[PDB]
Amino acid sequence: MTLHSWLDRYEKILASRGIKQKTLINYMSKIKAIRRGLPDAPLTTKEIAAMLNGYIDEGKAASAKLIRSTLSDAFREAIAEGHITTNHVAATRAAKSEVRRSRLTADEYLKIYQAAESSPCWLRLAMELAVVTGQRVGDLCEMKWSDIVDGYLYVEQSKTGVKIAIPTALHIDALGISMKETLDKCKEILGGETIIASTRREPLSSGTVSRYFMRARKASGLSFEGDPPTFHELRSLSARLYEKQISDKFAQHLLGHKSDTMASQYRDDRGREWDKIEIK
DNA sequence: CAATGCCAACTTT
DNA sequence: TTTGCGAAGCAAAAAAGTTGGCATTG
Repeated sequence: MTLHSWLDRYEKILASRGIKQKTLINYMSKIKAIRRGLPDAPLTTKEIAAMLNGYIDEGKAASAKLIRSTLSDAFREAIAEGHITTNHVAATRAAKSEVRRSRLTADEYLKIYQAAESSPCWLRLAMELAVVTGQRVGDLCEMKWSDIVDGYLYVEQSKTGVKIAIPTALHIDALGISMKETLDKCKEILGGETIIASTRREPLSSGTVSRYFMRARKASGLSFEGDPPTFHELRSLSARLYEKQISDKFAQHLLGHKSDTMASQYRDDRGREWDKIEIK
């Protein structure tokens, strides 16, 4: 067939698998990129690497590696239904990508927290909850008061299905955060069905929280190496503090893994220990 | 205005 | 992260999070 017409067949395939909405979207976007990037011909290995290197060229290595993967799978499916016989993607180079996002430190957190003094109250409250519970923003915006029962905040992580009970008697010492104290302030000051509500006592979207955290960051005027820290970085911050304040085991469970494997990268400092000397 | 949601195109977990 | 394939560790699969730009409405 033609690449395009086959991409259409491939996505209908993908539409199955049991994939979640967001996942499908991620895949669709990689397929849409392939379109713009390649002709409609039938059959190119160099034609393919031409596209990929075009991404690695402008520093979008992550995308390159993700596209390459999707292209290759589309090809294996084509070879299966018998349309092609060679996976000209296999003969291509798997691009190397390193996380550019820098980790956030306890001190940096305090500065962003102050800089957030110019933001709605839910921001700072969202920041405290994020660090004391080590949960993903996506879940934090789901927490309803009905989820708290007898000193425990029940959480069924959306991304993994993992189910955990977080004790409210919790608190982070290095930062002076008491979960019960934070929760109270959340009930009073915000007052919504969700523990994290908007100015209009309505449910917030992870996207917004992220975004306001980002504003406050710039507002703090802090400098970072590589891509700046984002709201998700509080998850890792949470882990790394709790590791020291309690134990690696504890931090693992709080974060929530299926594996029961204490591998974890949230515990990694990713160089923040090192102090790169300026040059005033 | 300013707070928010939505679509998109990237990067992370 | 989690799974997969091969049996130690990366590559790939699945499902987020990040944030600019446009549009909407208190």
